[PDB]
Amino acid sequence: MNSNSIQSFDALPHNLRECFLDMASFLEDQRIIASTIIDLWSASYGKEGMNNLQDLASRNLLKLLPIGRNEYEDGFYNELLVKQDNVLREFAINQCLKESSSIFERKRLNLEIQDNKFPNWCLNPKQPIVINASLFSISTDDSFASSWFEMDCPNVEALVLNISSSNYALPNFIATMKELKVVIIINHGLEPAKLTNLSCLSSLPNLKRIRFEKVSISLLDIPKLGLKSLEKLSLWFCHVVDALEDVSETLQSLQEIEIDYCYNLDELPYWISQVVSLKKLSVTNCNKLCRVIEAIGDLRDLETLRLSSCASLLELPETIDRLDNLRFLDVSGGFQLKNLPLEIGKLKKLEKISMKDCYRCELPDSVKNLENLEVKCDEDTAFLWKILKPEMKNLTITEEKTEHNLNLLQLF
Amino acid sequence: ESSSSLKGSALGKLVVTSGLLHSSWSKILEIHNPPYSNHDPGLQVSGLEFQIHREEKFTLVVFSAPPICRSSSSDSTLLHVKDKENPFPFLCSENNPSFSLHTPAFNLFTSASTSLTYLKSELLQTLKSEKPVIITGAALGGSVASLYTLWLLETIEPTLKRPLCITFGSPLIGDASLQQILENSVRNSCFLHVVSAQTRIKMDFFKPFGTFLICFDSGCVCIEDHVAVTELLNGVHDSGLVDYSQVLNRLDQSMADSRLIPEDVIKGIEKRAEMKNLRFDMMFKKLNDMKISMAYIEWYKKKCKEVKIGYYDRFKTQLAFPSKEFDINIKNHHKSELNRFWKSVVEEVERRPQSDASILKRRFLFSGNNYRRMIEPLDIAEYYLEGRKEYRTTGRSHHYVMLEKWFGMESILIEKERCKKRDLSDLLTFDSCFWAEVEDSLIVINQLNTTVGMRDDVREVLTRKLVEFEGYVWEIITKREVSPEIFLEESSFMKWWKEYKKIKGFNSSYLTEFMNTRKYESYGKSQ
Amino acid sequence: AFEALTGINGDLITRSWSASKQAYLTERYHKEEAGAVVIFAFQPSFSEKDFFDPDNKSSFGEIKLNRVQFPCMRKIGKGDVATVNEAFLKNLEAIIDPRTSFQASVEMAVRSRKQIVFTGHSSGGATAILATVWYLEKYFIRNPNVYLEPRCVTFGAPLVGDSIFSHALGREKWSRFFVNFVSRFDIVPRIMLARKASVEETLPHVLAQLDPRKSSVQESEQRITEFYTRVMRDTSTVANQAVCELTGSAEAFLETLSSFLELSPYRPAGTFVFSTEKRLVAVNNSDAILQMLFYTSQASDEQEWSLIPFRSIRDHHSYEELVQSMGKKLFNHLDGENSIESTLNDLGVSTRGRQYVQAALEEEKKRVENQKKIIQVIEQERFLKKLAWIEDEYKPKCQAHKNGYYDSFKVSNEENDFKANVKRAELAGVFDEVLGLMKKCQLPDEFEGDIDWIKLATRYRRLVEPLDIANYHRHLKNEDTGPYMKRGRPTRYIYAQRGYEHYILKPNGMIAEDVFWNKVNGLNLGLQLEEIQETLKNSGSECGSCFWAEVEELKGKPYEEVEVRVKTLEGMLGEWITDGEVDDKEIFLEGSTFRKWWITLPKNHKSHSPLRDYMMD
Repeated sequence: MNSNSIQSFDALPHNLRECFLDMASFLEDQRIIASTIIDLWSASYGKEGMNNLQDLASRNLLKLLPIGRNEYEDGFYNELLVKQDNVLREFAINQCLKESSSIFERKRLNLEIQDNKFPNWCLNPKQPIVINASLFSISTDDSFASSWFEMDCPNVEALVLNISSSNYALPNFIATMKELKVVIIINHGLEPAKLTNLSCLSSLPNLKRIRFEKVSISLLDIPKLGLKSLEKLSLWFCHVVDALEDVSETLQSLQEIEIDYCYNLDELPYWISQVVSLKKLSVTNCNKLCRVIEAIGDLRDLETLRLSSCASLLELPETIDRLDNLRFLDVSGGFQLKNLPLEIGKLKKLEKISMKDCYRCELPDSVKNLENLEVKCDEDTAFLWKILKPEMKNLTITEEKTEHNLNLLQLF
Repeated sequence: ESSSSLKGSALGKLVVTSGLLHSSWSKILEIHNPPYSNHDPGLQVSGLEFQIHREEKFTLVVFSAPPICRSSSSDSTLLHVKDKENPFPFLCSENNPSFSLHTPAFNLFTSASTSLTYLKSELLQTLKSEKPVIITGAALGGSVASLYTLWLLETIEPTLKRPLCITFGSPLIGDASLQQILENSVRNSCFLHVVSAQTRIKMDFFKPFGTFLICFDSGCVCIEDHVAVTELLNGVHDSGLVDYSQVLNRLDQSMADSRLIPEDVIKGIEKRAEMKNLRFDMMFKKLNDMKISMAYIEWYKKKCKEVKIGYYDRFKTQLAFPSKEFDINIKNHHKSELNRFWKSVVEEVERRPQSDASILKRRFLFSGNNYRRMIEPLDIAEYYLEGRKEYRTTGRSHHYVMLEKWFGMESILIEKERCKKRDLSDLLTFDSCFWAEVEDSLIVINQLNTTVGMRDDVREVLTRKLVEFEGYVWEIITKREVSPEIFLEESSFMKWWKEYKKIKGFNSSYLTEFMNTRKYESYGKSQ
Repeated sequence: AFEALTGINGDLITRSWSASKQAYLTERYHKEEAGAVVIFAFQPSFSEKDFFDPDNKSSFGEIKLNRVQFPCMRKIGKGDVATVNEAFLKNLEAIIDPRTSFQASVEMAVRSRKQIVFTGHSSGGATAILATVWYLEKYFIRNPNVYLEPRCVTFGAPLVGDSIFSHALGREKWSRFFVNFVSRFDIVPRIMLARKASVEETLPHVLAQLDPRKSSVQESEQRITEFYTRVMRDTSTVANQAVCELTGSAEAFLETLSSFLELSPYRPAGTFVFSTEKRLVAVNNSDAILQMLFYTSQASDEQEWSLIPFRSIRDHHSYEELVQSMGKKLFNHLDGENSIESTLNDLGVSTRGRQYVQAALEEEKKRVENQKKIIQVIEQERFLKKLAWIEDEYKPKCQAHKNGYYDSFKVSNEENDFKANVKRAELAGVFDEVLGLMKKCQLPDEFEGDIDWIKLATRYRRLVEPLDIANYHRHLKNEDTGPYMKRGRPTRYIYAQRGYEHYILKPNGMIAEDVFWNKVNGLNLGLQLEEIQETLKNSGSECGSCFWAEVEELKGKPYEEVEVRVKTLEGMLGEWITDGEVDDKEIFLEGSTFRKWWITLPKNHKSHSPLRDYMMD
């Protein structure tokens, strides 16, 4: 192949070529929401993952494509796509293959099951079957019937389940992955994949991130799973079904919730408002959400509230005025948002409001009280703030103009 | 110093130096103070009195009525668009299907519609001839004259001259619904209600419309803003006869004083005036964003052709079974924004045309026509997913209908040539209800196959609707008026054709030859 | 200080008034050499024929200027020409007629580099105004020099031009040359604000009363009082309409009223200097001057009202006093002082009159503010970049694909094509906003003459009009709303074209249409001139930016249908390339629609074509 595939790999620092090798757990021409890769990298590499993603980009080992404002600085990565050339990805798959001639000793194990034909190692007689892998990915197709084998996976820190089925039962050997830090489940099928056996996750003492894509789940039932060490929950393009026993100290570590493109979500489950430890709540592109329960005011430690590109969200809960720790309010994309909360000015820690297309939003009198405030918006939306400014202490109006490209077409 | 207060006093002066007030009022005086009288015993002898004055450079019409009951004559007649007693069906709207008129004035208009219907045609001709028409009346006479003017405002083209109705101490005429219909409307600009500053009107049900000349001893103010007129004239029914001869005299003096109008009121007019101006400007700049949204939709459509389903079907499919993010943005960002925008455009320009000569100017009319042909199919896809029926005759959003009517009217006057060998890949189907026809025929085919116990008579109607659709399809192909994209494998039209082939029979069908031989694969392509 | 504003110095003022007086005795005009100053003073007339022409059917004696010999007296983008008093104009025409010495005397003063002055009293002043612009059109706009600037000085002149006239003097930067002295009550500056039919009964008498060489046989009170009353009533009407129309406000009842109003079109042109016993008040803003024309001629008590029509006649002869008392008067510049209140109080203007005059002046400040806003947007990098991307990135890459950016845009294959279309729409929005403001006259008069603006628009037009033509045709809009050159073309592009043509051509006194038809005739197409002009209707061989549209209208039609248009297009392509209108790196490419249509043309044509070397086949 190219003189800068082999060579830019052979020069790579340790961490970067390990990341490159992680890329082999994704499918051919997968459209990866960067959030996925950041979550995966989080356990091993902490906060340096976007740095690593950009590093791999700049040496042409992967491609990055923004599909929105992409203010990655805030910690949001739902607005960046990652693509990798299938030649680089096949190279990586074979590097993972050549790291160990024994599939049981391999660090990265990429398992593939078509027409329910399990590979021979999965059917081996001398149980127990124990794998050594740290990164474990499993790709199943749309005829897959979820008739799993039994094995132990003591070392797995990251699990990528690539699923194409209408129905999918998580395998019970997940419950052996005591070291698991990240679980990524993406459905490539036409129909939302209805997951079952999510309880295999219930007792994983190190499980810090979960991300579901284009699956069907009971958002309401998520706290019944315990998930006592979970720090982030992400749901993308997922169908929600309404609805087992409540549990004591549910989601006591939960710190960030991201919900995107959940097209039949019509009300926030009440339990989200009751997660006292929650720092960040992002709901975007949920086009049937008309209202947000006022119980969200109960979220004391909230610092970021993102209710964004929700086509149907006409007003905000007034009780946002109790979010004493709120730094950042993002309602950009609210073409129909009509008013900000009446007492928004009560908040003494609010540093930034983003409202880039809320050109029908009226501004409450209380905003004058807010000081040292940055407002990110468009020029039209900027009009009312330009009038308020002289009355206000150190208001900064940052006018954002849109960058037009065809990148969202990748998600077609 | 407010541009509104300045404009109000300057406009009042303009009206006064007009001589329109002296003309109108002197004629009104003649009704009860006849200029020529004869004393022949022979020639001398409740209802409506009226007189036509066909002057040289205008035609003036005076209406007069018996003096009004004061303590409780509020009465209200309700007029619904589907009511046949309604003389003003054209006034009704989708947001305003009904309104109410003060009943004495209304009945006085109706009684006299006879013998004054004839008048209506002449006046319209007179206007058509570019000759002004004033219609005027004091008190309930003004109320009736206003109803008559409204009766003459059935058709409002920016190019037809319009009557002017001038009133003197009249009571109110319409309710809040009539007000909403008339606001900021060319019709609204046809009425000048001269009132005294000391006059008060009870306004709990009847509401002001049109422009008001509010007269003081120092001079008058022309007020167009109806909440200001409410502010200045609402009291508790404190009417007093005002000799308007005396008011006209004192206006004539003009030797006006400071503070005729309270500051807060002026401020309100100015505020609302400036919001309105900014809204107008915003519509103009936001058109550019809407064109950009159209450009995203162009790329959606090309991709949908490449994948061989077509945009309409992809939109329909993806709306029923969401699985990709781009489509959700197409629908909830761009199509949604486009719909709010163009609805608002139509609703505005049928109130206030955009130029002397046009309801919609070319940028709006032309890109509105493109928007119609491009995006009405998506609204049709939604409509049929919802299980609704008969989209053309029962389901079209009004704004699409107006954009079609207006573009057709102007198209009559446009020199154009369609080249018979142009590639039509990018043609926007002229009949933007075409997909509604496809979906209706699909429905009838299902009814034929799935309905048992169906009577013979119905089946024949169904079958001929079937052959009708076939003829419509063949004519639009013949006339090169459909996008070639209807022929994509996964489209609803090809579905229709597959189902229909099985049902249809034994007849000349240029369509079936065309399909069977695959010449549809060459439709719209050349060299 | 005074000379700073006006460019005249009291010595010239007094000499001009003297020469004006002398022009009464002379027929039509008097010349007066005072060292290096040459004064032309024009004879007043006091017949009604000299204000309201007998053959002129209109209500105010107005006529449109001829666009060919007064090519600057118009709105450039819009095209509409200035209107003037026909009688005054005919007077000027009789004077410049070669059977008089006027033109030879002017040419002789020009060669000698003397200062030329045009003065008059009363209607001679009117003639002077017109004479000035004639001079501005024949000598100044050609080869302008400080030596060659004229000076126009009038005393009690009637109004002459309409709002376009004033606009044009503004845009050419010529209005500095005009100083019009008006005593506060003189009627003459007001007369032409009245409808012919309002004063025709009493005009001859009061004109005779105004004639200092008069019998004054009948000294009639009612006639003078009548005349004054009608004049001021019509004047109030015009002023009120102006107040109503100043802001570009929604004007709906006013529109309604228009059917019953008939208002004079004349507007103040040049600087006006109002004179009272105390003050000399200079004023540039025309709207404010009009309001003042009404409000400085009012009365406070009834007795005054009886008196004023008469002072209104006498003050027409207050100009000796004025010339003699200049040092005894308090001079100020209305337009420039932060408080006009006492200035206008000393002129009898009511408080409301102040607010009207004030609003007029504020309207000019807002036109200036709008200019600064446009300039900042045009200056911004993000705006600039879009042109640059189209210019440095889109076009080179599209040339590499070997079809050029016109066809590349039309075959809208790549993301770059989409970015090109988006830039094209965003730019259209920016220039449609500028055009919005120009259409409503909410930019300063100088704007369309501003060279930086002309250059930016010309770059934008040359670069992006091709893309809007591509957009029109790629999606078959020509098949919906016709050919682009008739109902498609954005007005922003016509404004830009006209601005550029005017800037390039006014130094040599030709108009673009005539340049075009001369080039066409020089092509030797050999058809009859009217027939060629009808074959070339709505051609867009008139503009380079419009070239693709001509190709899209011609391509694929039988050569003999379109031979004239093909040859005209070929014939002007050479200079189009020379001037930068059309890009020789784009059109001749194998991909180009033009090249591919051209090789389709018959062989003889090709052999005889100017373009044969450029394209093979």
